[PDB]
Amino acid sequence: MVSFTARAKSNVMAYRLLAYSQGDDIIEISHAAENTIPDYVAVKDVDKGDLTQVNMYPLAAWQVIAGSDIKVGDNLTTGKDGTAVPTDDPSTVFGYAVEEAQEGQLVTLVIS
Amino acid sequence: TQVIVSPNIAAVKQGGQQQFTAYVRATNAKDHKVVWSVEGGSTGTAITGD
Amino acid sequence: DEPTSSTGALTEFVKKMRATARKLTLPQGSRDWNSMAVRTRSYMEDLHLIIDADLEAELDVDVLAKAFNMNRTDFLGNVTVIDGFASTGLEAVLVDKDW
Amino acid sequence: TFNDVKTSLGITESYDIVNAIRNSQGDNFKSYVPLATANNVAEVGAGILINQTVQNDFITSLVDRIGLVVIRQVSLNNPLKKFKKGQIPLGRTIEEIYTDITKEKQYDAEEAEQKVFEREMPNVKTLFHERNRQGFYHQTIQDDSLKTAFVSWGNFESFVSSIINAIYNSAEVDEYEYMKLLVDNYYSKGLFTTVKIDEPTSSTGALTEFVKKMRATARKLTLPQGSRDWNSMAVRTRSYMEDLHLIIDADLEAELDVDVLAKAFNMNRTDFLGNVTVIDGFASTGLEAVLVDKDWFMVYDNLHKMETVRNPRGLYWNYYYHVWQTLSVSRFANAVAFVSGDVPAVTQVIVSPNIAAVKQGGQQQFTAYVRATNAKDHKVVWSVEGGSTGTAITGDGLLSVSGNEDNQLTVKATVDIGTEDKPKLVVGEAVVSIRPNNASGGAQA
Amino acid sequence: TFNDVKTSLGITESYDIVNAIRNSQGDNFKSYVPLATANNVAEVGAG
Amino acid sequence: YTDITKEKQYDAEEAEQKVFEREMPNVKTLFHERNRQGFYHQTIQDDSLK
Repeated sequence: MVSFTARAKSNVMAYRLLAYSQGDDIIEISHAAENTIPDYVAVKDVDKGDLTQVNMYPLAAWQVIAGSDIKVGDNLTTGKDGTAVPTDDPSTVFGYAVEEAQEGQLVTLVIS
Repeated sequence: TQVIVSPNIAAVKQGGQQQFTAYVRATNAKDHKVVWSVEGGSTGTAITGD
Repeated sequence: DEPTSSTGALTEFVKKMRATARKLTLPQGSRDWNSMAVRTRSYMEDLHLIIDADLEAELDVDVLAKAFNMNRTDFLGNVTVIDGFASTGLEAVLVDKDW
Repeated sequence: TFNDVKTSLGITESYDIVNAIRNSQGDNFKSYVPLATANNVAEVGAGILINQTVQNDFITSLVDRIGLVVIRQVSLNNPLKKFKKGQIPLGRTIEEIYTDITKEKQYDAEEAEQKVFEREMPNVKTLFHERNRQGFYHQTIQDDSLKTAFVSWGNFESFVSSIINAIYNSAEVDEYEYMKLLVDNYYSKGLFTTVKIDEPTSSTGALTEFVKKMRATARKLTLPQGSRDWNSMAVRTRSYMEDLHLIIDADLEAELDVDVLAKAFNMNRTDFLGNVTVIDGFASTGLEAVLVDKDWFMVYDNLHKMETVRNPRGLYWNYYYHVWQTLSVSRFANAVAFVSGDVPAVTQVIVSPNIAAVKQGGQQQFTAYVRATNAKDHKVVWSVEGGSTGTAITGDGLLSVSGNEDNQLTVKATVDIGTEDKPKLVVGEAVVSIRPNNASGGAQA
Repeated sequence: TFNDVKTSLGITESYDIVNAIRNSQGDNFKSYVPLATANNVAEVGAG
Repeated sequence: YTDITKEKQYDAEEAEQKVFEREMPNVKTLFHERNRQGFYHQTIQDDSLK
């Protein structure tokens, strides 16, 4: 994979959808805003001032926290706190569920 | 009566993953839906639905 | 539901014991009937029915399948007669000797 | 390491047993009152999953140690290991040969003046089996990492062998489900001789009819005269009563032994319904039970090797146990299904000789064997499909080859069932290889 | 001496078991899903 | 207790690159402590019993 250094700027939690921004000579990361398309997924807790890395790779699927109950095949978007939630507005869809998840459980997703 | 969880004891690396299997003791012949959940005092670390 | 409730309910309770004592002895084993959920397996000489005496003689008289096989060990387990369990609704425990 | 784990890990109590012994005022727990250490057995008598460490009572600084280590030796046999045949080291294909019976021919010393050298060909039907299963089992044992769980070489080497046994157990689990598939295979092919019943669990009496249709069938299979009625090749064969096996569900066999009172005191008989081999249910939707022969399973072994590897970097082994097997069934050797619910009226049309070398201008009598579930007569449309040279068959199955055919033709015996709106053309099929003759002719009379 | 011949000759397949295990999602063929060489046994395991 | 494993198909082509794959066995455990410690006693005052 291709790794690079990035700094959290707002208490990154594991399995949350992440977004990024241009900071002080470094890419800064945080939980993705509600109702959008995320760029990266957390797989480690990284606090507000903590420095970490990002492992680049065209992953087939992500495992993220379900922000609500999810049915197999549901199109997903970002929700509160960077969780993944069911939707129907194409422009905010970043992937879809291949398995059932209850709120708070991990849900595997396939990118689109 | 009893929900039984596969690999009740696990040692998992920080980049990895472990499969967990639910086993339901249903008296009636009904396929009851199992909700997976993870609790732990640090952050991240979620389970998929299956 | 309750064996003492009717004589037709005693026949159902014996059909649940003969069904269960066979699945516990299947040579290919079974995940079920077990708390650690491993594919384990009993013998028929290793099964043991721990039942109350009041329920036990009630079965030996009415269910004539049992009345012939009262002097055998292969219909059910080695029938261990006790004075009875203390929990509400518990009637019989079909169980292994390795239990 | 772990912490914070109580004895209640995964346990959803129905009632707390320790309040009940405490609050027992003439109740049914009152015999647990005189027990001295009752409150200790209730805490960790169900087993402990995680192994908390326990200080000693007298000297707190000492730690109470693990005493006996029990390694469970639970084995998982195949229920059908008694039906498996020998070993085949070399080759791949097995060939069955069954030579059928012939006719009677009245002694007549005047017809014997010319019918010396009469050429009656024997009625041999053959059947081929090949290797099917080819798979391996896989355990890694880290030897040096497991030396820390074991303080003695008795308990260490006993545990190593209990991982080899789990490989041996995993073979006879999958060999079961492979041999269980062959029943599900053969009925899906429509090669069982089905026996229609009502759903046995629907009522008593419907159970009692089902034990009639099994006890009647079992004596019909073990008739010494034999019959052409109970195998999917329709040769005349018998079975034995000790070699007849009733493969049945556990729930269904439970119903018969309690409700049908005749079968109750005939358990521990090997001859009332043959040897009842209780398994779990069949994957086929209707198949309730099956009588079957010992010679039904043509199950043979080809390869039992446990080849091993050692990783030096990982300090472990790999144990690779290969099981290669012929897993097929004999279309000889009487086999009867018992199928509830909706069945076709006719399940199979067995065409005798299913293989024929017939001369140009020659003839061959074919015979259909309509296996119907009901008691009804059914019309066999004989046909010749294939070929290019105007060969035709009669309405009773006498083939007549057209003298210059030179093309392989197959001979079908169609029994239409259902109605004319959905004609369910159950077709049996033979084949014919056309041999040249170099004969003259072209027209007759 | 034969040319093209099938393994299904007089076989009236009331259902196809290969498609039954393939299309299985817990409908009683769930015991054949972890079965490795299932297709090749059910192919020529009728003799 | 050592449980059972799964069957893998004989594929000689796939066998080129993964002879050194490792299967952790499905081994599980239980632990049984000493639950009961009791005595009970009777006197035998045997000179007066004579």
